[PDB]
Amino acid sequence: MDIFREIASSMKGENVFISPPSISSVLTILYYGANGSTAEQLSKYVEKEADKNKDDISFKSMNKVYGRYSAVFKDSFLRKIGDNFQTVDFTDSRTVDAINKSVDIFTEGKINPLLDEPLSPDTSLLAISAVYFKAKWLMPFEKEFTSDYPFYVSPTEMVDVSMMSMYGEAFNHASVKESFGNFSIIELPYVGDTSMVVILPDNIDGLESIEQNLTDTNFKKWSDSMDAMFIDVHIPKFKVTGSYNLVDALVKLGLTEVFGSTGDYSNMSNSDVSVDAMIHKTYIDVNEEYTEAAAATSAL
Amino acid sequence: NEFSADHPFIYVIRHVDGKILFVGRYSSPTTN
Repeated sequence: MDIFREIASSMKGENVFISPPSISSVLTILYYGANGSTAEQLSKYVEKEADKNKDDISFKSMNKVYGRYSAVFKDSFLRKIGDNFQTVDFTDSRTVDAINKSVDIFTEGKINPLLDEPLSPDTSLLAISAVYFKAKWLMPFEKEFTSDYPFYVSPTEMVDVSMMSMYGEAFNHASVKESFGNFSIIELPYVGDTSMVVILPDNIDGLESIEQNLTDTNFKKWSDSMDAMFIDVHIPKFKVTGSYNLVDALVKLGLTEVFGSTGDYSNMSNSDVSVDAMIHKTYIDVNEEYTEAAAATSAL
Repeated sequence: NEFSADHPFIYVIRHVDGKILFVGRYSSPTTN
């Protein structure tokens, strides 16, 4: 959650949507190749779990690491990344359009241009993770109730929006009461094994102190305290897209010797490889029938 | 007994009792 905390912290007042696994996916790649301080300093985010090309009902992931066509890599590192490595010419124009296409196809055309400006001719390597998710609500919102409800962008700024609603149902609710504000937390399950846990501050403006306290411990804690309750639900059907550069965030989180020349990726290549940017683009779409989400990140 | 998400909120997609698949903040409608 800390990376989210960080990203969300920088762009206060703006929609944000990230995918911790996708991000951790590449950081793990980098880890396998990292050595010295870079390694341990990056170990804090290592998880071989979602760092693969798996799938669990409605979520599918994919890993790909492209190396400089001229560099020579380590066998051991290559052993871990396994079936997800290729040597490409970065100065090659087509290359960029090759990658984007791969991510494009894979994410149902949701995250198309993963890479923007032509890929710098000096980039040593490019680690990538893509993820796709789409599942239907176990309890499809009543289409015959989706009306316009006012939304508080701020206590003053009012903006109508489509509000999905459903009554007469029971959901796992909970009314946490913490020193940093009070909120309600509910669970809208999707068919399968995944759900959406929404955290709604009780006051129309207490989200900040809450978010800056969102930790995996807390979240887990508050989630457990949830019990089957009867609540009428009103959640906005939205659809947003994101584009973030996690270099800033990650550095503040402690990853100082990870980006730039100080980066020690010795266990990856005899050459002097480096990565200067972490791109993360995302997509989500929530409506009264299903939820489609997807994201992709690359360490340029 | 009413959960009305008509103001900034946090949402998280996840595996029943597993890892967090996603996590975002809904601040503005952004008519996409």
